[PDB]
Order: sequence, then C-alpha cells, then structure tokens
Amino acid sequence: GVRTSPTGEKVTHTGQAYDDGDYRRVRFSDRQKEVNENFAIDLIAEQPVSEVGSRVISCDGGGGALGHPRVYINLDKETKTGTCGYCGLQFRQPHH
Amino acid sequence: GTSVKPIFSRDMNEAKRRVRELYRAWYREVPNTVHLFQLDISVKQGRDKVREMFMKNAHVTDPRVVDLLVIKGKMELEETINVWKQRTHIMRFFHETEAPRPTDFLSKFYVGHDP
Amino acid sequence: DTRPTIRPRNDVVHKQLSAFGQYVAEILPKYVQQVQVSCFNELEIFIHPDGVIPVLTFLRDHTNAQFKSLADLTAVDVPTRQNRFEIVYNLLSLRFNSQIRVKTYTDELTPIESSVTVYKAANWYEREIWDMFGVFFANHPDLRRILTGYGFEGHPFRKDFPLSGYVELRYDDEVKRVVAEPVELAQEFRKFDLNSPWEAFPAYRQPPE
Amino acid sequence: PTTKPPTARKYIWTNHKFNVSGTPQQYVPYSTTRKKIQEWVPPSTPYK
Amino acid sequence: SQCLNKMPPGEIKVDDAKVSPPKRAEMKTSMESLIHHFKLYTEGYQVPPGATYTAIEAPK
Amino acid sequence: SPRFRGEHALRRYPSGEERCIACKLCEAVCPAQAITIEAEPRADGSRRTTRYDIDMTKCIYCGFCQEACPVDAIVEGPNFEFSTETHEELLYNKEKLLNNGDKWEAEIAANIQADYLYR
Amino acid sequence: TQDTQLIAVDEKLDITTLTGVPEEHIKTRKVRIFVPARNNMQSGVNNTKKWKMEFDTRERWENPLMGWSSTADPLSNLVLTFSTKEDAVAFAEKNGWSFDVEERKVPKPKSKSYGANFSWNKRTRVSTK
Amino acid sequence: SNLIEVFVDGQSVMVEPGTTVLQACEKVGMQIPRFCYHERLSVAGNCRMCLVEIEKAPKVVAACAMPVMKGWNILTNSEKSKKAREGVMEFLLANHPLDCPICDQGGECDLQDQSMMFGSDRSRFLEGKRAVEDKNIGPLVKTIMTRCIQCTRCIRFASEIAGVDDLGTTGRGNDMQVGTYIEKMFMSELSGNIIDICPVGALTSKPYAFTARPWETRKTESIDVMDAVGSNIVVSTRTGEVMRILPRMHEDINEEWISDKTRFAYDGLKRQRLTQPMIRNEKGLLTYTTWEDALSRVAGMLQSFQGNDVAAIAGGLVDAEALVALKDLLNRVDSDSLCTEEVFPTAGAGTDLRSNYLLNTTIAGVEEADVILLVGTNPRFEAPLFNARIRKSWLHNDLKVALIGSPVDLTYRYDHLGDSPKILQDIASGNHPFSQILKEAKKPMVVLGSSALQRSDGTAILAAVSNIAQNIRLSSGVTGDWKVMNILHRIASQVAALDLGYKPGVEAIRKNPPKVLFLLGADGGCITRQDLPKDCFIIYQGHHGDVGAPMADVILPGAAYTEKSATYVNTEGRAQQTKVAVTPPGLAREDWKIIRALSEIAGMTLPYDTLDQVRSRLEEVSPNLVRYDDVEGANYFQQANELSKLVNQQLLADPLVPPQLTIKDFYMTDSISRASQTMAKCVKAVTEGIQAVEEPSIC
Amino acid sequence: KLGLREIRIHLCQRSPGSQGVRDFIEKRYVELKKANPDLPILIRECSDVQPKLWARYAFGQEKNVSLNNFSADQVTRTLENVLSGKA
Ligand code: SF4
Ligand code: SF4
Ligand code: SF4
Ligand code: SF4
Ligand code: FES
Ligand SMILES: [K+]
Ligand SMILES: [Zn+2]
Repeated sequence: GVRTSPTGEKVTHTGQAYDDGDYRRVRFSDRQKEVNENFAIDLIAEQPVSEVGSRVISCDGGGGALGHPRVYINLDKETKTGTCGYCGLQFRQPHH
Repeated sequence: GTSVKPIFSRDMNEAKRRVRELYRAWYREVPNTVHLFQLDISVKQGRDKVREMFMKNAHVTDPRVVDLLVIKGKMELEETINVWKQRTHIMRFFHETEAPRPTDFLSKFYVGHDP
Repeated sequence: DTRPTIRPRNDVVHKQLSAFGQYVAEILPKYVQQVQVSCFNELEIFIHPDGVIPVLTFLRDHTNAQFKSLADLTAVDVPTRQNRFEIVYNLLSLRFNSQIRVKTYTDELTPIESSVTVYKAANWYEREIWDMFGVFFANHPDLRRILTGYGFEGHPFRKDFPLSGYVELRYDDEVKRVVAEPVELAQEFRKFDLNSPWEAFPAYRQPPE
Repeated sequence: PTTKPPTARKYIWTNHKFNVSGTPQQYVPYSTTRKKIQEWVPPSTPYK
Repeated sequence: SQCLNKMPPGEIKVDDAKVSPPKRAEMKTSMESLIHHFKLYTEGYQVPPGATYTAIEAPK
Repeated sequence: SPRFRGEHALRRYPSGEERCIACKLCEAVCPAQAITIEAEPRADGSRRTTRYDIDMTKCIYCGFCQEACPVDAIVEGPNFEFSTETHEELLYNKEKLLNNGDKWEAEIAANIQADYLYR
Repeated sequence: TQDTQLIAVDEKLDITTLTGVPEEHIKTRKVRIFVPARNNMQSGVNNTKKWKMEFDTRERWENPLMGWSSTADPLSNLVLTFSTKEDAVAFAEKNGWSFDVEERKVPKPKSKSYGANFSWNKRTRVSTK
Repeated sequence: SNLIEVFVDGQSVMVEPGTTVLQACEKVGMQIPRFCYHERLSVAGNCRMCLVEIEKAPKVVAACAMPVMKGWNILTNSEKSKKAREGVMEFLLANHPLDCPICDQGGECDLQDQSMMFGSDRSRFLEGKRAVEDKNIGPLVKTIMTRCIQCTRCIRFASEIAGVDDLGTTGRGNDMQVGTYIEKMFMSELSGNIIDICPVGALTSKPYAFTARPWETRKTESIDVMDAVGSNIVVSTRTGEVMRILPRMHEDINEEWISDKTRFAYDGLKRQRLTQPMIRNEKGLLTYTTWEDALSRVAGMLQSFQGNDVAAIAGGLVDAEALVALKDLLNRVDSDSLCTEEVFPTAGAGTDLRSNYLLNTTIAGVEEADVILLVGTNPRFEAPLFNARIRKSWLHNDLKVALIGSPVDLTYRYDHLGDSPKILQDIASGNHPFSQILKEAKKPMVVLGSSALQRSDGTAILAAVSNIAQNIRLSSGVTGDWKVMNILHRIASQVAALDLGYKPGVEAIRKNPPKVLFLLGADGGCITRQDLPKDCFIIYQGHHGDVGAPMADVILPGAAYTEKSATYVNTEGRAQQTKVAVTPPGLAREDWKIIRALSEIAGMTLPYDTLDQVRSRLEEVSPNLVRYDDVEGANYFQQANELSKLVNQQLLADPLVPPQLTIKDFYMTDSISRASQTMAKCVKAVTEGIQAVEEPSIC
Repeated sequence: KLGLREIRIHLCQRSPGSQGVRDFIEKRYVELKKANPDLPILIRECSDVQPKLWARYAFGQEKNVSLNNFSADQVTRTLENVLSGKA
C-alpha cells in the first residue's frame, strides 16, 4: 500500500518518491502529491485461488465481453498456481 | 544536361544587376519604416541589417538561384511597405531575445555535447 | 453480384475514358508523354512542363472536351525523383460529367507558366503551391505567400522540412512584443516505424532491381 | 439511483469531490517513473 | 424522410476485418479478430498505391 | 447519451486489479500522441505500466483509446467538467487517471453496460 | 528541346540558399545514407528495399515537470526514402549536407539441400527434425 | 553451362541446379511465407506455409525443401496456392493463445503480419484451445511455451549453431511438448539468439520483459565493442534510453548472431556511471565539480611535468579518435610511453608490420580452410562469433580442428595435441604427427589468441608459431594468397591502438614510473598505486567507474560505446564506425572532445576541432582506420619472420590455460558487463544449481 | 632532442606508383630494423593510397615527403636522409 517517504512523501504503486534534495519537491508544497490508495499490487493477492479440477482452464475475467480475451491457463505444474496474465486471478488444480 | 532554363536573368551580370535595385529599394525603404513602424532601432541600425543579409547571401553563384531570392527579397520588401508585417515580424531580423551562442570549441564543450 | 464487399467495376466508363485518352494523346503529341486510366476510372494525362498552357487550353476550349472547371491545383513533392515536385491539375467537365488529371514534373529551379489565363481559379492556387513547396510560377499576376506567417522562411510542405519547423513564438517581456526563438519541444515527436516487413500487394510489386 | 442502485465495489470512492482547482487540494502533475541513470558513488576510504 | 423510411437492416461496417476493426465480441474469443484488431490499431490497413481525387457535394 | 466522451479514467477489474496490461495500443492509435506509457515486470510478475501520463491538453477525445485496448482499460468518463485554473493540472499522470477511475466507476460500469452491445 | 534560351549552367546545384535551414542545421548536421537492416526478430524483407537518409541524433533531456524526451533538434524525426543510392546522394549535395554512404548489404546466396540432413558419411546429419 | 532455366509467375529465371523453389522466387522479389526455413539454419519443411502452386501439377509443393528443375512455372499467386496458404495458417492460429496484447513479440509477430497478408479475417474455431505449461530454460530467455508452434527453429539452432543438444521435442500429436524434458539450463555463448529467431512470442528476451514495443522505438546501427569480433548490432533506443540490442546482418563479420554478452549488457550502461567531473578534496574523497577546474587541475600540472614522466594506459573499449587525441596530446610533451592493457611481443616486427597483430585470413576465410590449429585460447568465450564460423565450416566443409592447450570444450570434436608449449616446437621441426597434416592441407591455418600472448613468454610462442607457419608456407600446398598466420584478439580497441602505434603491454610504464598517469578507459587494474611512485596524478576517463575511478585524482567522465561516433576496428583490421544512439548521460562529453578541450586550456592545442577533422588526422597516422568496412588485406608475413628469430626467447613449462575456461567467467569480462545486473544473474545461474534463477513474468 | 621518434610509410598494395616502396620493404627492411631496433618503422598500408613517408620528431613535430614512383634505392636514400639527423 501507500507508505511514507523519509521526507514525508507518499510512495506510489510504482515506488516513485522524490528524494531528500530533489528540487522538484517544491510543487507538492502548498499542494498534495496525488497518490491512489487502492494499490493494485496487494488488491489482487488476497483474492482466493480457485480449486477447479481440470487440466486447462479458461479465464474470461468476468462479464464475458466485459472481461478480457479468453486465455487458457494450464493448471498442470503442481508447484505454482496458474494465473491469468490479464487479471492476475490465480487458478490451481485441487491438489489431486 | 548543362543547359537549363533561366528564370529572368541571362547570366551573372544582370543577376548581379537585380540584387542592386533590391538594395536600391531597401536602402530607400529603411528610414520610413523606422518612422512608420515605430521601430526601436536607429536609421543607421537598419541599413546594416539590410546590408549584412546581402553578403551573408554571397556564396551563391548560380544565376537561376540568384534571381530566385531577389524575388523573395522583393516579396519581403513588398510585404513590408504596405505595413503587412508588424513590429514583431520586422524585429525578428534582430535576434534580440535569443542569447548569444558561443563559437569557440571550449565553450561548445562546456555547455553540452553538440558540434 | 455475389461479392458484397468489393467495390463494383464500371468497364463502360473505363473503355470510354481510355478512348478519350487516345484522343487527347493524338491531338497533342508534342506535350503529352503518357496517358493511363486507373482501376477506379480516373484518367491521368502525363504532359511535359512546357505544355501546361497549351494542353490546358485544349481541354478547356475543345468542343469534345469542354473541361471548364479547375477542381484543384496541387503538387506532391517526391524527394526521390530527379525533378522532385510534380504539379497536378484536376479538371471537371460539366457537359460530359467527367474528371481529368493533367500531371507535370518540375524541379526546384525551373519555373512553370502560370495557368491564370486559361483558368483564373489557378491564381490563388498558384500562390499556395509556391508558398508551400517553392515551385515558382512564371508570369504570374502576383506571386506571394498566402498561408505561412509574414516573414516565414522555407517551404513547409517540402519533405526535407521538419514536422515541427525551426521557429517558435512566445511573448517576451523585456521587449513587450512576440518574439521568435529556435524550436524547443517539451516533447519530441515520437516517430513510429509502423511498416510491415512483408510484401502487401503482389500486383504492384516493383521489378527486381 | 434509489430505484436502481449502482453496483458497489471495494475501490469505488465513498465521498464525491468537486473539482479541486484553486484550493490547496489541487492536483499537480509529477513523473511517476523511477530514476533511469544513477551514478557511481565515490568511495569513503581516502585517496591513499 | 426517405432515408428514415427506407433504412435497410444489416451491419454498419465492411465485413472485411483487414479494413474495418472487428467487433469487441469476436475480439476476445477469436485469434484472427484479435490479431486484426491489434495490427489495425497499431499499423492500420495498408491501402494499395495510387492517387485519386474524390469530391462530394458538401453543404458549402 | 451513454456513449458520451469526456474526462478519461483508468478502471480496474472487479477484484481491484487494474485493467491496463500496457499493450501500448492506445498510444499507437492516439491521433494527438497524448498517450505516453512505459511498462515493467511488476513485483508480482504481472504486466502493468509504470507511467500512464495522458496529456488532456493534446488529445482530442476521439475515443479511439476506449476502442483500442482489448481489456477496456482506458475510457473517457461522462464527466465533461474538469476545468482547471492552471495549465499543469490538465496534464494527467497515471495516478490521476486511476483516481478518476475510482471516482466515476459507477458511471463507467453503467454506461459501458448499456453500450457494450452496440460495439 | 524547349527553345527557351537554354543557358549551360555548370555549377553544382545548391538550393541551401533558399530552403531556409538555419545556419546550425545546415553545415554541422551529418546525414547518413543507408539501406535499413532487416529486423532480425522478423523474417520478411520488405523494409530493406529502399535507401533512406536520416540525420544524426542530438541531446534528449527529460522535462522537469514530467519525465519526457524533450529535444531541440528539429531535424531529428526526419527520414527520407530513396529508390537508388546515387539519387539519394544527389539530394545531399543539392541540400549541402555532409553525407556518409554505406553499401547495400544483401544476403549472400546460400545452398540448401534437404538430402544433406541424412548423409552417409558427411557430418551434417541432423540429429532431430 | 550448368544454369537451369525455370519460370516464376511466367517470368523465366536462371537458377543453379539444386536450388530450392523458395530461393528461385526470391531472385525476382517474391518472398514465399515461411516459419520453419531459415537461411542460416537447415531446412526441415515443418512450416507447411511455403506450399506453392506448381504449374500443370496436381499437388501443392513445399517451396523450401524442393529442388526446382527446368520447365516449371511457380504460380505463387494462384488460387490453389492461396487456399493452401489460407488452410495451414488457420491451423496455425487455431491454438495460438489470445496473448499478443501482452505478448512481447506483438509488433513483429511473424504470425500477425502473415495473417494480415496471407490469411483469413475471421476464425471458425468453435472448440477449446490447448494450453502448455511453461518451462524455465534461462534467466535471460522467457518461455511462454503455450504460444509457440512446433519450432524446429529453436531445435536446429541449438543443435547446429550452438552445439548444445538440450532443446528438443517431447511427444507426438497436438501437444508434443517442445523444450528440455528434464529441468536443464540452456546456456551457451550464442544462447540469446533463440530470441530473435522465434517467429512466435514464446522465446522472449527476459531482460526486455515488455520494456517497450516495436513501433515506438528508434533503430540505430552501430558495432558492438564487448568482444573483438566486432559484431554489427542495432541499438534500438527510445526517449533517450537503450532497451534492446539486436543483431544486424553482415555475413562475414557476424552473420546475424551476437553473443549473449553483447545482447544483454545494455543494462550496464544504466548501472554505475560517471556523470560529472570529480576531484579529490582536502581529505582525499572525490567530490563533484565543474568542468573548468577539473581540466585546469589536469592542464595545470600536465604543463609542469614533461618528458617521459607522463604516461597513459588505454583500456579495452577505447575510441580510435580518443587514442589519436591522447597520442598527439601526450607527444607534444614528448612522452612516447603510450601503453595499453593487452600485451603483444615487441621483439621483432612488433607493431611495425600489420601482418602480425591481426587475423590475416579474415573471418570469412575460415569457411574454406582445410585444417586449423587453435593455440592456447578458448574462442568460445574470447570471440564467440569466430567460434561459430569454425563450427559452420566444421559442419559443412568438414574442417579438421586441432587444439593445443586447455581441453576446454568448443561445441565440436577437437584433436587435443596437449597443453605443454613444447608441442609447438615439435610441430615446427616436423617430428610431431600433426606437422605433415599441415603439409598436405591445401588451406592450412594457425591462430593465436591475445590471452596466450598475455603470458610471460609471449615472444617465445609468437616466434614459435610464426616458425610453424613458414615451415608449412615453404611447401606450395598453401595457395599464393592464403594467409596461414593469424592472431585472434579479445580486447576490442587493441588492434586500433596497435595500428596507431601505441606500445603494446604496460612494461614501459613500469620501467619508467611516471609522475602523471593518464588512465584513459583502463580497468584491468594491472597498474595499481604500488607500481607508480608516490603522489602520482592518476587521471581516469571512462564511463563505468569500476577500478580506475577508485585510484584517481580526477574523474573526467567520458561517453560510452553507444553515445558517440567512434571508430572501432575488429580482429581482422576492418575499421567500423559506431553511430550515436543515446547522448552521454549527465555532464559527460565525448572522449576526443575531452583531450582536444584539455589541450586547448593546457596550451598545446591540438589541430583538429571537429569529428571530420580528427578522422582526417586519424587518416594521416594510418590510412586503413578510415576506410570503413573493408579488410585492407596486409602482406609481409615473411620479413616479420626473420625479424622474429633474433631473440629466440625460451618456452616455459606452464600449460597454455586461457583465462576463460567455463561459461561462468564468460559474462564477467569488462566494466560494462560487471556493472550490469543481468550479467550477474547469468553468472549466478551457472555457478550454483539450475533452479535458483527466474524472473517473475506472466507475459 | 627531435631524433626519429617514429617513422611511418603508407603504401598501396597494388598501385603501380607504390611498386617502388614495396620492393624496398621486400628487401631493404629487415636490415633497417636491426640498425634501429628502438625506432619503430610503421608500415600502415591501404589501397589506392599513393606511396608516402611520415616522420615524427620531438614535441608535436611531423614532416611529410611523398614517395610517388620512387625507385628502390631512391627511397632507401630518402629514409637514410631522414634518420641521418638523429636529433
Ligand atoms: S481520446 Fe483520442 S486523442 Fe485523446 S488521448 Fe485518447 S486516443 Fe489520444
Ligand atoms: S489503456 Fe488500453 S490501449 Fe492503453 S495500454 Fe492499457 S490496455 Fe492498452
Ligand atoms: S505470438 Fe504473441 S503477438 Fe503473435 S499472435 Fe500470438 S500472442 Fe499475439
Ligand atoms: S518459441 Fe518460436 S521457435 Fe520455439 S517452438 Fe515456439 S514458435 Fe517455434
Ligand atoms: S517454409 Fe515452412 S515449410 Fe517450407
Ligand atoms: K521472438
Ligand atoms: Zn483473467
């Protein structure tokens, strides 16, 4: 999520933060450094992994045409849960 | 081949001629614009600027080329005596706001990577 | 027609214009160098530069042509071709509801006779072409810049001219007047190399030079 | 909205904001990327 | 009045996907539609060489 | 109308993950070249963009961008009203775009729901 | 051919006097005339059949407000396609640009034989297809 | 004669018998679509897209693996051909995942363009696509195996150009997984070239990882300086940064391959870099400062000391313009102590005769040689492209490779004469069995490496190998133009330094300890502060501060090999120009612009003021380093021979061991490579096991 | 002391004018190196380059003398003159 820089700035999702000297920091004074709190990085981790039982699983992303191009994730490597490259939803086989 | 169609002039000489009445017209033209256009430069400060363009344009030798810019100069003179240009347009000849650019290699080296 | 996407073809118009192509070619073999009709029924009359005035008068005055409307007067600057600029006229025939295109070539220096006499519409088109490209037109009533700013140097539509240009403008307070400065973009124009490395049209394949 | 409530989700704001131009809450643009070229930090040990 | 009364049913773009982008429905399920949509919005359709002058009766 | 074109916004999936996978299609179709994005392999491994500055002073609201990305990532909101007092405020970055996405998400979900069948 | 007082001009064409290129950008800039290389990650060779002239690269500094690629050389994103090399270079002297010419690199003709993949003694027998 | 007359689309072409159909239509410009046939690789016909319509024939033919004969008209644009093109391509796109929005190859995507040219505009597939598990085969190559389609390109490249027989296919049917079966780690000096031979976006550059996309990036052509082969590369840059390095095409130089060292090393340009001039403060810590005082301090005390007390040791990645600038500046104070890191035997011809210190036979020459004699070197990690040519000629022409030195593997069978240098004189006498083989060989060849000459007996081996070359040159088995003697170099800018007149080695500096040392690009760390006397003014130029900057008083920052217009010459004397891609970072300037500016303030102003001027002067010193991309074939091997047997030295007993022995030491060579993180990851990948390296990416 | 810091010849591999110096280095070169081992006689060569001799004396000193169509003994005397003044 959003942490605080040693100067007092708020690090964004990309990790950008104007450092100590960083003359550019003058703009934020008398203003705010716009930062979005809903960090995408940790807003997808807590989503549970589907325990669907098959070998190839499609992922429309929800809503059909509202989602993303239908990709088939291979749920065969029994070490790491397969994730759709478009939305990050983790899918895994139900450990046989 | 070498044979090319000339614009107006038939060799250098009358090509050298046409640049003259352009200078003849330009020289007569300087003092009234300084008055009409309300310029900040002196009457003397206009003749040099009229002058310095001319042998700035001195390496040119082709008769067709010479006649080509004497028309451009005539057109520039044309668009000047009807106050079609403005104070800003004329003043653009005087590179005023643009700070002087260095010339020596060492100064080129100090400022930035450029020839 | 089973095909619902392909544009329909009009062979009758194609034959009709091609016959007129042989017509104009035979009447003026002195200037007409090439005549062709495109697949979409457009006739291009490839003339020599000195034929700008004679050929135009023929299509404007001959009873069987009667092209009495100057549609447009353009040039396409091709840096490749020896004489880069290529002056293009488009004429519309009211009586025979047909359109013709006379195209001629010209370098930077050689002038082209102004078509103001045969087509008084060309007069303002004449000024634009010189202003944008630098093709000087001979014996013109008044050749002058029509589009660029007063005192603007260079010919913009010329290919060698940069997209952004050389001169910017801003207000400078120590002079209390708009002043010109060398161009300095806050963002350079991101040029895109969006050309497929695969041949697109076998029909228009150039000979294996 | 009373008849048809919009579908609610986590990230949707709970407090609408007017255009904050002028007030000290106004948005200021700033580069969101990291540094491209860093520099070789000089050593702390002396010259010798 | 005539255009409203004689409106025909059918699609609104040329069926040729190499010229007009495919609809979003086939975008997200079919290989060829996505490939065409990708190239069309990045490269665009390459038109054949040639020149033409088309004029229409614009209100002016 | 539901298909009105206005202030842009970068929406995100129902889970919360952002839709933009940084395919640069919107930048490649931008007629005014207002889109400027750079991507990077994120810590999770997903493919997101480090920077998504949209210059609201260049683009002309063609709407091609909403037609461009195959994940409905960028889309102009119904908010025709975002006039600012300074030029800098109009130059939007990724952070402002996401904030607009989080603010008008109710409208974009509803408007797109209405018009996703016409397209 | 025209009977229009054909003067035999001999001096090499120089229109730099009229194009309006500022003094910095006409002498200092060096253009390079080359055939573009085939993009190695592709396989088609359509982009390597036209000579192209491009100018040298200049400073690219990041804008203070937001990280940009701001430059101050107008002759940066200006390439020009040319059919043949001599026609391409003829543009360079005519516009008075100090040019540098490469040569048209073309794939040397190879000899491919599917029968070689299975030889009796020659050590070119492919291990797997 | 022999030419067979065949027709394409009616037009008749003249083709050499055995020509394939695909080549025949290429002679007229018709490029048959392909996915399996690579010109540099073998032919397999797995593509099934090159199917073309033969005139008056019932069967569509594979244009790739089909020898065309007379009386055939290749109906390329026939309806039968287009239907076959349509049919197989629909099969190709059936199981392609909907990824290319996120697939990095989107933009090149050999599937996309061919689909946009030869393929339908809609999909009639109504079933579920297959998904394939990803296999990790490198921290530098990504593998989304679910995208790629029945390669035979990855497989042939590994088994023919790299020799590593680890890539393969596993199974049959629709799946038939292509990969390595067991968890293996595909590392080779040319492993990275599988990325640019992949038509599909499965094998993708892991360091790239969606940094940018093709259309937005600008491509500039330059020459790599990481090795001494001098591979032509394309530095794709955008917005003022380098994302990718692509291999150009030059046939005899590098074909279309580059080493992984040359490919995934651009990130070093973004690692530890010098930006501003730095000088020592009162306490002894380098501190940033303006250009004037850094130059003034250098110029001020360069003026004081003169004579042979002002030295300069040029490094590895140096500009010929920089070398000549330093040479002229450091000779107006009369100091002919210009040294360099690499050492070449000065006994005899030394640098006088060009024939000594270059690959005389040229790289392309090894593709027609009969026997070769690699002596005390590991070309795989010294000059990877040169080793590929040996393999290519070994593969096709059946060259008989012989290796005297370390038993290091070279992706082919080599006859290990041994490692003791005593073998060299045995071959020269003729008692050794290999001596007569070189006699019977019609194009025999011997090559030495600068690594071997780096030993204490460099003169001994060079004289011995020169004696060997003449001992078979006296026999007329060699042709009148064959150049038997060859010296393979490792440091890029060492031929230019030797050509310019720079004294090879560093022994000159040790014999006379100078007072001002001009470390210009030097990073080998051979001359530390202990060798030179107290209070030396070690001035370090360069780009990456690795070992020169820590031991210095002035840190004048220079540009890098992608930030200038320098001239680098390869190992065979082919001066190539490297064009500017991205401007130097920070306040650093070009290299020759340092010395020229330094000379002006110091007082001994150099004559040349522009880039064209310094090349003209660079022409004055030597007339070959200006002629670009042409091997100025030298001569005079024989006089350098009797000039060489003067000293006669004496061989030691240490076996010839190249510094590079295992893939591990390959990546860590130069300042650019050491700085880069991706190079460190590859070194980690090969040091410990085959599983502790992976970049999280779901591309 | 300006004595013969280095000597540089630039000949063409095939130009008939360069034939003379090629014969010179073919025969009268090994003796020259043995006579002045310290003095480096650079033979940087090229194509289509007229036969040319460069001499490098002390601080920034260089003199030029063409060897066009020079005979064998003609160029030996030319170098003998150059290295005669070893100062
Ligand atoms: S709305 Fe159109 S012009 Fe504006 S940023 Fe999007 S694509 Fe570009
Ligand atoms: S906003 Fe849309 S078009 Fe732009 S990068 Fe993201 S997905 Fe692609
Ligand atoms: S290979 Fe990659 S870019 Fe090409 S079609 Fe498949 S997913 Fe798209
Ligand atoms: S990565 Fe490329 S070469 Fe390898 S199997 Fe896939 S498509 Fe074939
Ligand atoms: S090209 Fe793939 S089969 Fe011949
Ligand atoms: K690839
Ligand atoms: Zn998904």
